[PDB]
Amino acid sequence: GYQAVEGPEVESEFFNFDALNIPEHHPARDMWDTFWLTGEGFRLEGPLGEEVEGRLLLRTHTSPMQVRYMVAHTPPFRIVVPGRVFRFEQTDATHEAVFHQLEGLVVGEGIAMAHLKGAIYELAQALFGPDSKVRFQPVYFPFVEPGAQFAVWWPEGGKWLELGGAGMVHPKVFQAVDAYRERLGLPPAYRGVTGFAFGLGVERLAMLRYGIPDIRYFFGGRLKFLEQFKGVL
Amino acid sequence: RVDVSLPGASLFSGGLHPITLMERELVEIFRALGYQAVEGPEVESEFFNFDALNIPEHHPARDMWDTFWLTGEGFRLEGPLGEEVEGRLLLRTHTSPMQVRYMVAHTPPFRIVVPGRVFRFEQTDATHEAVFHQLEGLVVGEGIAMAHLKGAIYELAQALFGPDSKVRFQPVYFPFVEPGAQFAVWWPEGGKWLELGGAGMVHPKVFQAVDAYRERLGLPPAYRGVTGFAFGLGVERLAMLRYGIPDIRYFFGGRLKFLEQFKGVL
Amino acid sequence: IPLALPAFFPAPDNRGVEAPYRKEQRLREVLSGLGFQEVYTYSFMDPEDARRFRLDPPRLLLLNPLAPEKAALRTHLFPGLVRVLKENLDLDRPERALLFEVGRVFREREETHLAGLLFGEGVGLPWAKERLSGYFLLKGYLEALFARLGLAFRVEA
Amino acid sequence: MRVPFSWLKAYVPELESPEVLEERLAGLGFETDRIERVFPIPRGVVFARVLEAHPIPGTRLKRLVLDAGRTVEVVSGAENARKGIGVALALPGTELPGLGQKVGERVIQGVRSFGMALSPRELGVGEYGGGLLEFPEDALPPGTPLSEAWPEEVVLDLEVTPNRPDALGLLGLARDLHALGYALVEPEAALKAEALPLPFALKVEDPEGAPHFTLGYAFGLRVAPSPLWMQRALFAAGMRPINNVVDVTNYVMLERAQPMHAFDLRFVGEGIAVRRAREGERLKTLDGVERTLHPEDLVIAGWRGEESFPLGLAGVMGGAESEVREDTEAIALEVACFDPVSIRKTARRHGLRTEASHRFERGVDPLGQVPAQRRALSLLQALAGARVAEALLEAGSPKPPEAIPFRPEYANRLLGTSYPEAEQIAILKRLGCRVEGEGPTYRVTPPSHRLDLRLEEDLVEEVARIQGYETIPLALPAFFPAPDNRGVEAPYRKEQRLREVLSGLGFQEVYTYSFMDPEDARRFRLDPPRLLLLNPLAPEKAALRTHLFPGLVRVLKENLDLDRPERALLFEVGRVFREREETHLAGLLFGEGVGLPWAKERLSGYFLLKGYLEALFARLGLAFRVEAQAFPFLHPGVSGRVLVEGEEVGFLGALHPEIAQELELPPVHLFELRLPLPDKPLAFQDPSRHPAAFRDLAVVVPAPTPYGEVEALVREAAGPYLESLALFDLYQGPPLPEGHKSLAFHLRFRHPKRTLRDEEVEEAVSRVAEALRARGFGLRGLDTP
Ligand SMILES: N[C@@H](Cc1cccc(O)c1)C(=O)O
Ligand SMILES: N[C@@H](Cc1cccc(O)c1)C(=O)O
Ligand SMILES: N[C@@H](Cc1cccc(O)c1)C(=O)O
Repeated sequence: GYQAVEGPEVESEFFNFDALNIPEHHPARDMWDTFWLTGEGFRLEGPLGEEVEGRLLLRTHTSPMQVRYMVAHTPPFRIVVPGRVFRFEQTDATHEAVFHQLEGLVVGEGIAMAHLKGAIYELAQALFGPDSKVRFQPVYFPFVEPGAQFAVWWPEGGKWLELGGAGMVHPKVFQAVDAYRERLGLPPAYRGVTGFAFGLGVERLAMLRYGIPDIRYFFGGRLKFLEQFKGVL
Repeated sequence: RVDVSLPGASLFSGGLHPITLMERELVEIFRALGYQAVEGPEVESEFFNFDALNIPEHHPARDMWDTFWLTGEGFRLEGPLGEEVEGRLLLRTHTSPMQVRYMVAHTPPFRIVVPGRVFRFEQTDATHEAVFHQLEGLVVGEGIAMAHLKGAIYELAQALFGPDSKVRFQPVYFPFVEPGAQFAVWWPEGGKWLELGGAGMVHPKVFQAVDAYRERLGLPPAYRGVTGFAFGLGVERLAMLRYGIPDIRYFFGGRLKFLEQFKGVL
Repeated sequence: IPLALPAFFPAPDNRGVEAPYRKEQRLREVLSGLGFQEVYTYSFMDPEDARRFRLDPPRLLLLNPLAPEKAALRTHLFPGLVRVLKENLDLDRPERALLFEVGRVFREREETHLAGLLFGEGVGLPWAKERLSGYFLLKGYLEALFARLGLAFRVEA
Repeated sequence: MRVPFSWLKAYVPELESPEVLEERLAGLGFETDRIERVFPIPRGVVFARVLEAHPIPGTRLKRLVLDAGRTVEVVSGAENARKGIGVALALPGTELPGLGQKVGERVIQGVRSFGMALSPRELGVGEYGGGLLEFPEDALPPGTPLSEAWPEEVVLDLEVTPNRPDALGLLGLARDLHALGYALVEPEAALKAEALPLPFALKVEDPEGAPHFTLGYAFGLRVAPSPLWMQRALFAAGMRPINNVVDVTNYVMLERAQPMHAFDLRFVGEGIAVRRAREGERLKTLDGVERTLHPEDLVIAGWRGEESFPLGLAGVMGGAESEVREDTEAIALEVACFDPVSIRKTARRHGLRTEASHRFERGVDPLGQVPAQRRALSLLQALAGARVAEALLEAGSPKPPEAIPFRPEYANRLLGTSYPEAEQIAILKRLGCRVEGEGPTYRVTPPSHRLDLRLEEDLVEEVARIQGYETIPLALPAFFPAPDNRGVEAPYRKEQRLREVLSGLGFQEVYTYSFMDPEDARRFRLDPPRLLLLNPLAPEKAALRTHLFPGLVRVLKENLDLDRPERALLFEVGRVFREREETHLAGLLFGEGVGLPWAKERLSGYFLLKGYLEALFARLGLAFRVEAQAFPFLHPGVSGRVLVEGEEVGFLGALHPEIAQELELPPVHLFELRLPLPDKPLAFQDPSRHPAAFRDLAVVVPAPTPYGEVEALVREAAGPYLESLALFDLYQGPPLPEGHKSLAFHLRFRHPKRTLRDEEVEEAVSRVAEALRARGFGLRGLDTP
């Protein structure tokens, strides 16, 4: 039941960090190594398509879109947003500065963590077979509480894969949404709902699923490489 | 001069049949609510096409479908678990049969939609066909209910005719379901109800038939304490009032000046 | 009767149940992209065609056909194609065509068949003469379709 | 955060084992990145007493005289090599990990060393190899094997997260476990304090950068080495032991996420003053580094008379001079909560990262300073003889934490679980919280050490992690999505179908980096990047792409150099930046072309890619024409724009020669455009039954007039009953009126309701041959069966 919506790669620090309960000079800010942009003559539109101000940057994750969507729409709903994200880091074999992610967010009355646990399970099955299982460990994320990291068991490889993170949306992320909401003339929508969201890294999967040894390959634009996938489905 | 408005190396531009389109549209719609899609064989054995579906012989119900009977030596027709099966061969008059084959081959709960070609001995005109596709859906599991049938047909209305589209349910007779009914969708633009298909809650006897044919194969009963609803609807109708095609005969006429007009569609 | 929607973890054996139906579509699409026009031919055959197109007769027939021409069940997808080509050439004069149909064919067992015929001037420059067509055109087209599907492909006489 | 098992087992006596622990932590929220066994100490390594260090005449080495059960001598060249301390004597024979050699009884400078005393590095207990280990002279009986007092240890390299600074204290961890059900053993402050005044005072000139500040007075100090257990526990956790007092402050630090410095009074003067540093003020930090403070760097300063001097950088590092050492006899003990952002910025500022800064950047127990004093003082009393002042200098008074409203029914309704009330409450109480009320909604006030506990949610995650994330059932939601969410995916789909149709037709997908090289706007001839990076990965990746096409041309080159593709038909789809962020589609042609592998006649160049595109569109069902228009990056002779559905959306053409010449590349055709391409609805056209009327003619146009203009013309007037217009032959030369051209046009007219008369066509053609000549175009032939 999840619908797929895309977001803009150049984001305004408001969405990428403040709406997502990640303040400044905050230790959390350190989990993402930001890329800051500088340019005159650049229009960056927000949810309802209006002009928005903020310190421009290349998104460090896809979460922001989780905020843009909620102001533009009303619960209940299920969405997944895939996209390119950037981090200032050193590109090696199993690390990248440019790499895609996938976010999912389901909000609505009565939602629960059980449902987050359920959907990650359904992803395990659909991806690694009836003999695959999911694991949930508590972890910290400013936009969620409770929150956690989740791992899937890959029977063939016989080892747990730390897949991504997720949790139940933070009360403050809804407040941020409803706030930015009134500021636009729209009425509050997330006062009495709940929701869970998760986000995971593509390249990792795609790698242990197509047996690609070096992450750098994805962008190397090499033909002797991209051709090897022509078949795939 | 080195023109550029000039025509290029005439490469062939593919396309797709109005039905593949309208079928996919329908599939994706239901795939989104959790229904998986499985196909069935066009040449069926009267057992599945009629007896498993609580439609006995010399029965008035049998008359709702005008059957096409086949005759041939040297034809292997395999059933669910892939074994050999006996029965009087025919071209399926609907897709329901597949609803039985699936249930013996699998265990609840599940959601499925089966699209396919079906045949009826009738006279082919503007709004009628002897060969025309259908789409069946069947959802079975503990606690299932009619509310859920009503819900899924609704979700199909929205997904197909907009937030201003609504569904209507009228009681009708079908041997494989009780309660049963025909359902119509409101098409705001055209401003008129479209009798779309039929459906209802699976008949107790269709489960009995399934579990029976089940033990007869060494498989244990699976549908003793579940419930389910199923529906079936005709493609060509939709595809017609959705691509504005006036004559149903067109679909099979294999005319190019016709099939090309859909190359774009999605 | 209120509206509702069910929620349940499907049973294991139902998992993957659609690989086959999907697998076909991707193929119809890849084909629809590459450059082939999809067609829909009647499942029925004309017993007299097994003779015309030179084919072992139909293993299944009808105790009540719509007409003698529609008295048997097709054994090959290719004749319906050749026939549309003709039927087209008579209504409109297509100077070329690259069709393809995918359907159930009957004989011994019911099996799913893919096929399509070439024909026409060919592929080249609308204002130029040098052109590409015939056997090798369709032979190339197919090598593509496969390279695309990632499947080995050779053609021995 | 190195977590020494034996240590943490002192607060949590009932721990099963390293492994079970890693398992238990992981559930609590802490993931261990590794486990290590650490203190392999051979049997040859005995504990000895240094009875007398003698210098060796002519050398910088000393001949130690050891009491190791029996009296042995050992040559040493270590600055700390002195009488009165205990050493780690590795007898002759012992095999040491820290020197990958066998220890023997060799002869050094006229004296034969019976083995050798060792440094933290030679024994393997630590990285430091600049001096022997120093233990209490009576630690163990002379000779007894060190192993018997220094057993190997297992250390978990834990992961504490920003939200759990309390977890930076082994006793913080030890409390999380206690909630899991384990028993907790908190150490007691055995203090014999005496009432008397403090020979110094406290003045906090910056209550913002030091909201709570305390000092404690300990005197009578007998600075010596820390007892074997402490040196071990310290060493295991990553720190090097120095002496009683110094160590006792590190230990307590680690024990409770509370950094604390012991300042020698000799340098305090009249008092301690916590204040911003005066511009240029200097300080020689403990690392022996001479630094130059900054006005924002909160400092710990002592003042004598009317002089104010820096004693150490507050909550980051102390001064090298105030540092406790052998001769110290009294100290002033810092134990306070600093301001996160200050310490943060200061540390960053001087490139310092320490156990102290780290914990202050994350947070400290607002009301932990006093208790931390007792712990530390009590230790100093036991380990150093310390007499202690029954009072403290406390500046600041933080407010206890506030009560959070808690409804168990919500705990569950949120988790999807159903733990019974009583089971929830007790979990919180085990964690320290205080719970008031009798339900439904309760009043929960966290312990001061839980900075992460503010909302009801944080409180539900408290039940969650102690019950077990694993004890949360699975489920799936069922609900009718809200109307406005309906259709929300048209766009994302619409793109894919396009990528696919493209992937089918014959184009290879590519993925290029979003980054651009500012110098390319020049090379490929493009208006510069409107966005840049304040911190690019490299100068070449300093801007954000404005065009998708250059990345393509570059891969082509990069390929031609690794493998020699004789051809290629790529395409990429990505976000391009400029004025607005927009989605772009583009791909370049190149290579021999398309023809017969064994034949010569081939198809390629412009028109190949121009045809490919016409296909892609016919397939998408979108109109498409290409009118010429120059472009900087394109070729002049081979260049034009794209027109989907009568509206420009990009360009198509051959690269510019020079750009090729400058890039060392052959003629490379290509195109680029902007998605979402025009969307045209279906207007079903019920095809006529009747036959069409075939027609033929070639329009005579001057060599310049683009085919497009001619065509549009012919069509424009070619009656309303036209079916097909098509150019089959383009000729120019003899005998034609030179400098011209004739275009062979195949036509067809067809009426839907009935067939058409020759009069209706002959008269409908004169209409198009008239407006054709009225334009200046002739007519080669007409009417040809
Ligand atoms: N944004 C996190 C992943 C994450 C975690 C929890 C919920 C989400 O929606 C997403 C990251 O990129 O590390
Ligand atoms: N088989 C019926 C349609 C139908 C009705 C109810 C349930 C179904 O699964 C199908 C027909 O073809 O008329
Ligand atoms: N750097 C000090 C620790 C410390 C802690 C708090 C404030 C300080 O100024 C110093 C040390 O070496 O122990």
